Amino acid sequence: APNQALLRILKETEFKKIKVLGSGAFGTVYKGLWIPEGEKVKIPVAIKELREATSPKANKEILDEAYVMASVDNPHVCRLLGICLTSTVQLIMQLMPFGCLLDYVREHKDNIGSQYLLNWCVQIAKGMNYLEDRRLVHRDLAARNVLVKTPQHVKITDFGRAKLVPIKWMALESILHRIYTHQSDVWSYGVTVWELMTFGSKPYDGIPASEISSILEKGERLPQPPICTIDVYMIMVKCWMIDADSRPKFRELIIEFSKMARDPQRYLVIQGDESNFYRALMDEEDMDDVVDADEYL
Ligand SMILES: O=C(Nc1cccc(Oc2ccc(Nc3ncnc4ccn(CCOCCO)c34)cc2Cl)c1)NC1CCCCC1
Repeated sequence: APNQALLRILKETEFKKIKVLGSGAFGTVYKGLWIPEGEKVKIPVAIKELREATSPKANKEILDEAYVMASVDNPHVCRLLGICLTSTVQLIMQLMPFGCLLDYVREHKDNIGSQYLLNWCVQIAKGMNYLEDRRLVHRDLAARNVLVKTPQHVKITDFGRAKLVPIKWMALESILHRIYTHQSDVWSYGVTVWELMTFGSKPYDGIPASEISSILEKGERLPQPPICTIDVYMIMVKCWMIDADSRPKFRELIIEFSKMARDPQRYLVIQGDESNFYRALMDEEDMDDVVDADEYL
């Protein structure tokens, strides 16, 4: 019953980190180029440099986690290309050339049609469903954690620890009791959808973060986006039910949004219905022999 995922273990001098992209709970993400030695190719990558393990046991478990990442294989979830076994271990993935979905929707709010919005809702759901099938809880699904490979193709990234705060994305039970499950991921998925449908509005803006639990327990939720019919909005609301087992399963969300993506005009009302990150690749870097990690592998 074998697992023949290939783990590449690479020296860091085969990479040039161009710039920092961001930081999170487990360390720092760079934009870089993989230039495998004795070749004529520069491959666009992201490199996450993990902070130092605080104990021998936790250092070991970085490798268990990398074991899990290298076996993740779905078109809508990021895929480990390799690691560098420096004292602080580096994770190498393919660069998604359009950056994160949150920035993409904000910039292009006048040029995104119902078809694209609904499709992304589908693909993200396919990615979460895959992660559920693998028993992996994401814990931080939000639009900033969805990446745009092409406008027609998005991936979930930065999923949580395999073996175990964004308050305004968290299920009620996660806020109160620190319970994270696939059904709490469904809650966050609903918020991610709301972000997309508002072209990147900040959820519960103005409401302090320390009032969120109280607001939720009292029955308040994110308001209907202007472009949403009550049909799409009801799917969101169902993800935000206090009873976790009453929420849609991701596999149901794949179906619902796929149905809607047949007649997107029925479901989203956008006028004239019928990347800053990309441009930085065009400008802020040497671009001679660049080639996708698709072509090379
Ligand atoms: O660390 C993990 N898990 C984990 C799981 C998956 C990925 C992952 O690493 C990455 C995460 C995010 C990104 N980013 C991007 N990738 C690609 N193209 C772009 C373009 C803009 N970005 C930046 C915007 O990305 C949005 C997210 O910030 C990109 C890159 C990498 Cl390599 C770490 N588990 C630890 C648990 C505790 C013990 C140690 C392991």
